[PDB]
Amino acid sequence: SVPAIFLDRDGTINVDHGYVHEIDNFEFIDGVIDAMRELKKMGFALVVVTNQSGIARGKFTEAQFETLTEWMDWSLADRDVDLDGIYYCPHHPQGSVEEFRQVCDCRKPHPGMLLSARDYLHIDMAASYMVGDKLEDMQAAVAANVGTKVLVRTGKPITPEAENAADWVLNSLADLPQAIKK
Ligand SMILES: [Zn+2]
Repeated sequence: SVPAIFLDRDGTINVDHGYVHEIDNFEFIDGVIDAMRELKKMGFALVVVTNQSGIARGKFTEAQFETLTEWMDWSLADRDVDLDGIYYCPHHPQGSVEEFRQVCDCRKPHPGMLLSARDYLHIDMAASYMVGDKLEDMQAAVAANVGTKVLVRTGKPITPEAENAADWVLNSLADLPQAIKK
C-alpha cells in the first residue's frame, strides 16, 4: 500500500476566484507545483478530491469541468507531477440540474471520494494527509481514518470549527513537504 496526500482543488491547488471552470481563470497557487513534485519524491501518491457543486447548480457544465480537469492533469504532467487520482463530486441535493440533483456519499463531509481512492490505489490511510481549506474537508478526513488533517490559509478563511477539526494549519500547500520532514 502507499501513503497519499489528498488535495482539495480550489483554495489549495488553484486560487479560488469563485466557481472556477475556465482555463484562463485557473491560477496555480505559488509554490504548489514544486511542493507536489517534492511530495511525490517523498513517496506519496497525490489524489485530488474536489466538491464541484457548481455543476449541480448550473454555474458551469460537466463538459467545462472535464475540459479544465484534463488541462490541469496535462499541465501538471508537463511539469513532472503525475497525479495518481482525480475524484470529484458534481452533486447537490438542491441542484437545478436534474442529472446532478441528489444526495450522495461523495460530497464532503461524506468520505466517499477518499474511500474510493483508498480502494483504487491501495492507500495506507493512517499514513496519509488531507489538505484543504474547509471544515468539510477535515470531517471527510476523520471519517476516512486519514492520519493527518491539514488546513491551508490560501483559500476560504479558516473558521474556529475547521481549525478544531484540523491537526495542522499551514500557510499553503507549499509548506507541506517541510512540515512533514519536521
Ligand atoms: Zn457526490
